[PDB]
Amino acid sequence: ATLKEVEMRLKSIKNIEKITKTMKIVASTRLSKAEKAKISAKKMDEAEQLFYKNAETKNKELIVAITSDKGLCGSIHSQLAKAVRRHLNDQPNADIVTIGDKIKMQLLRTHPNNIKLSINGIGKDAPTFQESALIADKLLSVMKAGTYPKISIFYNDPVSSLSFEPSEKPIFNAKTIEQSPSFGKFEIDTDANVPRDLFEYTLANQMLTAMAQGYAAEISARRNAMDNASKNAGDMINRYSILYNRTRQAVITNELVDIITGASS
Amino acid sequence: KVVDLLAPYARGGKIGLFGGAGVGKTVFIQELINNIAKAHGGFSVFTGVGERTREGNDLYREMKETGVINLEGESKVALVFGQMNEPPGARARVALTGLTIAEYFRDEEGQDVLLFIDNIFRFTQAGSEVSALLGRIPSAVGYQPTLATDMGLLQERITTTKKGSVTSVQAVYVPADDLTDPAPATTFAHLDATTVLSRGISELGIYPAVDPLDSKSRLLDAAVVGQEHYDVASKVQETLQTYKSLQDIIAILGMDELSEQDKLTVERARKIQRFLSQPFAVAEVFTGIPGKLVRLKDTVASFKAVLEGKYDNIPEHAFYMVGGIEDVVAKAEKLAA
Amino acid sequence: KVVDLLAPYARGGKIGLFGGAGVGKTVFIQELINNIAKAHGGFSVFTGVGERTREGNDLYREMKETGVINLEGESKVALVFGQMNEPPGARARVALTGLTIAEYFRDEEGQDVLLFIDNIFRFTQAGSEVSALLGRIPSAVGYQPTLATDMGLLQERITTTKKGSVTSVQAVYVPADDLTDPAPATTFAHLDATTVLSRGISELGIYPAVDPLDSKSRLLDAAVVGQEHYDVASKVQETLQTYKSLQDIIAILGMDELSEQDKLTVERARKIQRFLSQPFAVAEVFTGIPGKLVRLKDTVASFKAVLEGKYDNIPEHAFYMVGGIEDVVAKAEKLAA
Amino acid sequence: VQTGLKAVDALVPIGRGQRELIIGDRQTGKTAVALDTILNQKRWNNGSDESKKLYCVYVAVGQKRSTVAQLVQTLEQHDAMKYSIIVAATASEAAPLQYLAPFTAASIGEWFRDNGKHALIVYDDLSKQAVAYRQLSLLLRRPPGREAYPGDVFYLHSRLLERAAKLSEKEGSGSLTALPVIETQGGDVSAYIPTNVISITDGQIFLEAELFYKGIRPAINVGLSVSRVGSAAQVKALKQVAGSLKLFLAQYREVAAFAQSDLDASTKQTLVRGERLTQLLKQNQYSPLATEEQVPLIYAGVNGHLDGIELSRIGEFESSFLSYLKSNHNELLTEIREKGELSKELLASLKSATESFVAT
Amino acid sequence: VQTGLKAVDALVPIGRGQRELIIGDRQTGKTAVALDTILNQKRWNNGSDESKKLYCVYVAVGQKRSTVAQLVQTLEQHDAMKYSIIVAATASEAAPLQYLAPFTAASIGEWFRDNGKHALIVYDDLSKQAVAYRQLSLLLRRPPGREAYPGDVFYLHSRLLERAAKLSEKEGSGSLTALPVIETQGGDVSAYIPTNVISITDGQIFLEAELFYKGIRPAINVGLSVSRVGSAAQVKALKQVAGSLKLFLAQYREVAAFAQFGSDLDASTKQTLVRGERLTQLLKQNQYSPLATEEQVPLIYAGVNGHLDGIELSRIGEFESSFLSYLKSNHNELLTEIREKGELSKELLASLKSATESFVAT
Amino acid sequence: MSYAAYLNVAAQAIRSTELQTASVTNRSQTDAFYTQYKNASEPTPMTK
Amino acid sequence: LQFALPHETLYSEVTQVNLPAKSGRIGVLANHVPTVEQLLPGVVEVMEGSNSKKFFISGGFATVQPDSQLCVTAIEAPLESFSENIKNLLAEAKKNVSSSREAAEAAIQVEVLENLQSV
Ligand SMILES: Nc1ncnc2c1ncn2[C@@H]1O[C@H](COP(=O)(O)OP(=O)(O)NP(=O)(O)O)[C@@H](O)[C@H]1O
Ligand SMILES: Nc1ncnc2c1ncn2[C@@H]1O[C@H](COP(=O)(O)OP(=O)(O)NP(=O)(O)O)[C@@H](O)[C@H]1O
Ligand SMILES: Nc1ncnc2c1ncn2[C@@H]1O[C@H](COP(=O)(O)OP(=O)(O)NP(=O)(O)O)[C@@H](O)[C@H]1O
Ligand SMILES: Nc1ncnc2c1ncn2[C@@H]1O[C@H](COP(=O)(O)OP(=O)(O)NP(=O)(O)O)[C@@H](O)[C@H]1O
Ligand SMILES: [Mg+2]
Ligand SMILES: [Mg+2]
Ligand SMILES: [Mg+2]
Ligand SMILES: [Mg+2]
Repeated sequence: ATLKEVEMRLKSIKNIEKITKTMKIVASTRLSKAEKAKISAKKMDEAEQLFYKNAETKNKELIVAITSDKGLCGSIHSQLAKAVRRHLNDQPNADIVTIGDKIKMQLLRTHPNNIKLSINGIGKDAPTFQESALIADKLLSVMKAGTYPKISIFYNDPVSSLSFEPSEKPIFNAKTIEQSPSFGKFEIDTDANVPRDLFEYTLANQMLTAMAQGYAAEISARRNAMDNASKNAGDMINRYSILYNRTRQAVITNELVDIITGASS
Repeated sequence: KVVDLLAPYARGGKIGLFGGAGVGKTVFIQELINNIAKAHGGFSVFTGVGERTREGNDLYREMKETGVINLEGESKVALVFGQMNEPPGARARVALTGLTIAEYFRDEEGQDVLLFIDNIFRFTQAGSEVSALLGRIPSAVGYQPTLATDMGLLQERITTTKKGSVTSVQAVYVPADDLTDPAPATTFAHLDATTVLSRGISELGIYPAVDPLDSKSRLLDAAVVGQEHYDVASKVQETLQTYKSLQDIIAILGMDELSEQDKLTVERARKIQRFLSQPFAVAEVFTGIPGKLVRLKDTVASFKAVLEGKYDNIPEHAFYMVGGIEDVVAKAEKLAA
Repeated sequence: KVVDLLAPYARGGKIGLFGGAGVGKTVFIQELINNIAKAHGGFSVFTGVGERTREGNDLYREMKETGVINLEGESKVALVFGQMNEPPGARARVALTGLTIAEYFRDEEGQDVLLFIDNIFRFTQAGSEVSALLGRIPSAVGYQPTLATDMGLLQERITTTKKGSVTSVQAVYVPADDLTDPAPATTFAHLDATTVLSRGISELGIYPAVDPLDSKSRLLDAAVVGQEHYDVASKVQETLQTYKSLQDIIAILGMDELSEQDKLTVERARKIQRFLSQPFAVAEVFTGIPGKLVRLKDTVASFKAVLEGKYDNIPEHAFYMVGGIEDVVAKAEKLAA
Repeated sequence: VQTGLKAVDALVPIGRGQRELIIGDRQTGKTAVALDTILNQKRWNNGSDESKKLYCVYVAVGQKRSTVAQLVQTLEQHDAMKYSIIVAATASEAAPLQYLAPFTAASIGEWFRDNGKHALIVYDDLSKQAVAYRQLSLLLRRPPGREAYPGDVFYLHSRLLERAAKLSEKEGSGSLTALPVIETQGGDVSAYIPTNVISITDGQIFLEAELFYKGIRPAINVGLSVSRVGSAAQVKALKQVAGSLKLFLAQYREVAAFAQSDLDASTKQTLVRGERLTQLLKQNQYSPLATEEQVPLIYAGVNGHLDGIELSRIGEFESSFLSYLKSNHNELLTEIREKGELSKELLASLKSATESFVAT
Repeated sequence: VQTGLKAVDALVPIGRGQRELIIGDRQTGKTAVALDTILNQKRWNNGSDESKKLYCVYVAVGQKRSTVAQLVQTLEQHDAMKYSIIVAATASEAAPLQYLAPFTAASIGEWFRDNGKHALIVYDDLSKQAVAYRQLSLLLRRPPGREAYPGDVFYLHSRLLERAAKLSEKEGSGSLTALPVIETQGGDVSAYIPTNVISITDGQIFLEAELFYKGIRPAINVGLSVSRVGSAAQVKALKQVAGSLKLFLAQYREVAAFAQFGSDLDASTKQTLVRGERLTQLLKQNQYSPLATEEQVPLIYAGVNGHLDGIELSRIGEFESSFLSYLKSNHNELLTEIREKGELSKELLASLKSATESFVAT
Repeated sequence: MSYAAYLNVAAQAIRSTELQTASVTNRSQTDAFYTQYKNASEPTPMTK
Repeated sequence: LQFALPHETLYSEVTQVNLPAKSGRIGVLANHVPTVEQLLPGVVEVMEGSNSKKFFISGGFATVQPDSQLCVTAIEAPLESFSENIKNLLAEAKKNVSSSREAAEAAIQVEVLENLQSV
């Protein structure tokens, strides 16, 4: 509790509070940018999935986990990895592909030989279909996607700004699509692989929507978290400020005494 | 628990309680008198230096009631009192009177003597009170220049010798809550087990408000307590020390930014921490819960189980202010209803 | 490399080496003697003021083996010793003893001298140790009232004049690593060039421990070294200053969250940090690496090159503990093999 | 008092009779600021008009004689000696002399003050004068206080600096301006001496090695530097194109940490001025600028004619602008130098000449 | 001057003639380091080669008597008392005796140095000697220095500590080696006395409480500990396999500080983290167990060349003794060469290389 | 590219100096990487 | 309401939609048969009585609903007020790449490109 220390101690917190307050305001603008891509993706989810509402399609499991590589955003990855283990109880031997490292790191520790593929370099900018297609493609590629009895994507749904929600959604494959109760209503010409395509493109599209929602749920979290960091380092600064003045003060008195005593003699 | 497990006291050794004002050195000592002094048989010498006369009047009531002091019977203890109302000469001395009495019981009548001093700080504070008027140039923090050797003369007398054992507990006061003040700094090197009270820890409502990380004893050695008690100790400390290292990240970022292994340690350390708290019978008029005494073998097992995570699934609160591991499973069932 | 690039020493100048304990002052000063004191046509005095008798021992045995001394022929250096094994009065005057011998060659041999003092802080300290016994009230930080003028009264004799030139290298102990300690804080005003050794630097394995920003020399001015030299030297400084400024954002948000120019500035700053270290000959006992000496033009050219990116591909380790850019290429390949 | 330093003249304007304090840690640039003020007086001291000249008094306290020697050799190299006085109380001289020198030199200044003329006086430095006073007192065994200074160490410096003034018409209207130098230690403005002195002066020019290693020289912390006199002492023309300057650089200090990917065009812009503006206030040593040479650059800056230009070219910009303005617009420059104010016409003149150079 | 302390004999190797500070807070293990050093000399003192022997002088300054007792007992429990001399100025004795002890002691062991032999002086501890030297002066009324100490409290220690030296051949080659101890408060090394001695000695060993409680014992702080003699006083074999360890261990703290960002690691950082963690763990050591060089060497070699890197962290404990057990049993011919020769020849590196791999596959 | 992506090459040949103000120029640059994972240990890295 | 790109969603009431289906162009109308078809890389158009507005597209899916709502989904997309030399210089590099898995992607470009030329 020397003065030298307390000073620099108090500095590096001010310097932290700065960064955290920059973080918060930067997220505010970034959430505005990813707000419009969560309306333009959750609308294309409308036109797409409505066909599925009319021909009610009801579904070696493939779970795809979605987050990012970024920390500093509260329990985004922590509590998504938990709902993924909650569902990974009922099928201990279900394959996972993870998008974003923080989730991979989480599950890698608990179902370490479930995962077969992993993607990275994600939650930096807003996700685009270009990615959403390449991951869908590689899921078809190495992962043998269509040849799976069942596929479900796991993502963080954004309920408000302050709170998000771990969520799940079903992908259905070629066979499920043909076999759906009201498929008969739709005069889709059996003119060559037609349900296949619908699947291959509902895998990219569904995936996108999830990613858009996941990212915009994460940005909210990052914002809120960084926000509290600023409040705390704010309160810490206050404490150390008080401690600083004490030490200063005594440094003056103890220093002075040394002289007074030297002087009386 | 904290002592038994972490910094074991030694028979015929020198024990000291460090702490600032109102952390509980006095109540802690009364718990030690409670346990040891009853089933001890031999002679005790209690010395009130610079404390409250209330406290001394209370201790004289307390003994006549347990029967340690029997006005009409025999008696196991002796009372010497130079209390905080006394002039600095009185208080600069009264402890030497206590000591002389104990030294007789040790050397002449070859006895096991229990010797409680409270508070030994008040002897060195008195030394400074007079020192300038004695014409002396002061020393750092305005203490008598003789503070070390005047303590060495007194402390070096409170001792076991080839003619008789003495166990002594001394209450150490800590000016301004500063441990590096030259009075307590110099004390430490005179003790065999040192157990410190943190103000902060008491403000957590943890009692005894010991510092699990600052308390020491020469007796925590495998050659004495044995590999397991030795290891249950270290591992407990690593856990607590880690919690301590993270106090900053958790203060700003909170828990969500910790990794997985880190996260566990904290929840575990916070349990170990609460479990180190123990209801004291003497302090009953402050908890409300009738006090508990755990045993050494009892404590070690209990903690070992927690460190093997055999209780992770129990709300942190269960570990707070109860006896041994049995009491944890009890309170947790009570609350889970 | 770092001196001649950033804070170049002035012939006739005065040159202090600031450094807390064991950051490499004495080694540095010996590396200087190893180089300067051969190529020097004239005479040299070395003053040992309150250092380690054994350091002195080494020097006397090095001088013989470097040839600088020759006990059966011609010698180029005088040795004046007053180490810490000696009482304040002695430690307080032996600087002037040495300094006088220098003076005599300056003024009466009308020629070039090199005056080596290690360590000049002990002149001030020794002054300190008797001050009170001479009955003076202590000044601040318990230094004597005469600190300023006493240092003045010595330092001002160590000086190039019309009759001849002295060039002095004085190691300056910086107590408690505190530069604002009245003693060193005073010495700054006395020197033409200041080489500041830093614990932070040395802890990185970066020897010599020179702080590239806090080091200064009056001669770093275009008028003295040319524009290009001055521009390189300024840019190297801007680089490292930026890299220093960004170490907040690197800790907190990684290296990830950076502008591309920045990412490169950091890449270049790190490469540069290393190219400022260098194996001393003297310090072979420490690196087992052969002493490398670099020519001033070679310094500037290589830093120039580094700065314009004509080396962005080479790995960080290739710049560490090597001589000129030759050695960067040599190592780059030797390691990639 | 026109110092020639863009940053100082524009943002921390000094008046005659004022007491502006130069303050910073060692090796930040304190002497350089003073010395450029001194070097900049040739503009008038070589002229005829008395009321417009300014005589220099440099009080050297406890400096290495070789330093002083070189400070001499530097003013003679700029023909500034002819109107300067050096009172020298070097490192090695008896403490009384170091204690006395500033009062000694004070009385030298007042000669000019009392005689209807104007001097300016640089105290380099007061830190070391206080150290000297201390030596005397302790030895005389006068009783010590904070840091072992005598009670009247304040009274020491108050006496000194209160002597500086702008005298009234009845007194010949002469003046004495004060540039005390104060040396902080690790930046400590609470340090005993800096406290006293800061509370005597009319403001501070504040230096920082941080800004210095960044390459911003003069290394003036703008946010920390104030001149309590301020507005009242500024070439009306420079004050005309710079009421905006403290404004812009204030907001640039507040959005600074945003220099690290997704910023909105408003706070993007703020970072665009700031860098250029800061660049514009760098100034090599010994080259102080004439007012009529400052106001164009500060004009093109503030009114956004540099936002287009890249940040490295702001160097060669100034050189080429001014030499062009000299050849092709020497008349506007002349009006500024003579009128000291800017016509509604002169503002369109400069504007046009700028837009022409910026286009070219 | 082989201490048999892994951390010390690889990181801050101490030499016959050098002065080496042991500094840290109270209850950190300062005395323990000094003690474990003394105990070790058994290796050579029960021999007959007078010039390999190291006689110990332990100066007790301001210690309580029983604590000096508790200590001579342990020396005897280890048959270590036959080559030591304790000099005691306990807590209760006169300030003058306390102040004097180190000087008187320095002379007792100066006898050894002057007479062709090597002593080892442990000053436990100077902080108290200065407390007492302060006491003479304040009472003699000499006016005080900083923190009421006398003006030349530095001179006090400087003249003692300079008395340690390694004499020349002409003078009998005798050495005297000093391990002063110094107690800080609150980790502050910038307080008066520590500062004084820190700059007087040829390096320090910093012990730290934080390190201790998280399981590094000796709680040496590599970051801050130095021996300024350096490798000059290391055994050649130890030197050879300790190439760069101390710098590496620094880089390790580096990457472990960046780990706190908890942002994903690459194969380079995870790599050095795995090794640094195991190296850290490999230097932990129980009190009272100094190790022979040839026990140390193969351990260090196994760690450095990364044969330990695929082994559980809790199990490195058992690795150590299980390894040594096997090396004694089988490749004893190496262990005895390392010892006799002190230098790993190229083939000996081979045998050792083979020998380690062999065992790591259980 | 694919079918999944068919209309992301038909939209990225049909991407390639107008609308590309941020929006589309960035819709075209994706910075993803995949890596296959085997018995804990990986396989190798490659751009998406 | 129902005609979406992932970045930009477009339309809402309709009197006639023309689409470039899997097998040749088709036209949905006021009441039409519920159908799904892959949407080939070609032009499209909306109607609001007598209102002509044609877009290009990348391809995707159309889905006429039983409830009668038509849903059209594509990736990228005004007519000639959107996409000559921009096309030309690209067509060059396109054909070049074909002669090269990598050149297979260029095959996709030739057909998509050749189509756009007609507009
Ligand atoms: N073990 C405990 N259990 C419950 N309360 C405690 C305990 N120890 C201390 N306290 C509380 O803290 C207060 C002070 O305890 P006390 O034993 O008087 O401490 P002390 O440190 O000896 N104070 P003082 O003697 O005036 O410097 C009491 O009133 C108790 O309520
Ligand atoms: N504007 C500038 N441009 C370039 N160099 C400068 C400038 N100002 C100062 N310097 C240089 O920076 C160094 C510090 O300037 P200086 O005037 O010595 O500050 P100072 O406070 O007087 N240092 P000191 O008083 O000796 O502790 C000098 O060596 C100058 O050459
Ligand atoms: N390697 C070790 N392993 C376990 N315990 C150790 C080790 N080294 C020291 N200790 C213990 O830590 C306790 C205090 O150690 P010690 O060697 O006295 O340090 P210290 O700085 O001399 N303390 P002190 O001088 O009394 O303030 C002793 O009980 C030792 O048993
Ligand atoms: N160039 C270098 N290379 C490697 N190690 C160095 C170098 N310079 C210094 N050191 C290390 O630092 C230690 C101290 O060097 P030294 O020059 O004695 O420091 P110092 O600051 O002069 N000590 P002091 O005179 O008390 O202030 C040595 O033992 C070396 O290990
Ligand atoms: Mg009490
Ligand atoms: Mg040295
Ligand atoms: Mg200056
Ligand atoms: Mg000890």
